[PDB]
Amino acid sequence: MERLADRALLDFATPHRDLLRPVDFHQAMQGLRSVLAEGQSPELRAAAILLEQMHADEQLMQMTLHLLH
Amino acid sequence: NITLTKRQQEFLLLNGWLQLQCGHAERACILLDALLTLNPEHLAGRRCRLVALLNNNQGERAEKEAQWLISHDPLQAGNWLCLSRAQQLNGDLDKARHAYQHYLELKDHNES
Repeated sequence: MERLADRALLDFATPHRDLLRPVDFHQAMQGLRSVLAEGQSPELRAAAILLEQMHADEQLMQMTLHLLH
Repeated sequence: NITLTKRQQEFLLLNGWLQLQCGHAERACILLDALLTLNPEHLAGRRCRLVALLNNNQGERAEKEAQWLISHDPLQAGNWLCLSRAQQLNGDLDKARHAYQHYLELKDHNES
């Protein structure tokens, strides 16, 4: 069954140890963008640009939640 | 140089894992490429990116990543399931069958 091999791949990719930050996601994201912003390689630049756009999209979500009272 | 703390490394691995669950295989590879650039020895990051490469239709790259984990971690059965899925995307169904057979042998040998 292919369904069993698909879940086995998802379990294989699931890392152990969620177990370090208790509702500290905003500060951990700010510190992550700061360390990656000083990178030069395209792997560090692409990840920095990716996290910057995620932070910009977060501002649209807060404006939508603000209009929802 | 540019170092990442163990808490920051696992937080970057968590973000790559959350993108993989949301069907964002491309974003998962980009985040985990940065993790494995600063820390190429991160074993959990390679397993997560390997599955992200499989879901991104990059079988030619996931094959070399699956063969990498076999040489550095030969006691994991999941490495052969990824190689079976990688070689299956490369059009090598004969090689993918042997990799899946080796996966069933290690998976059964670890359970009793």
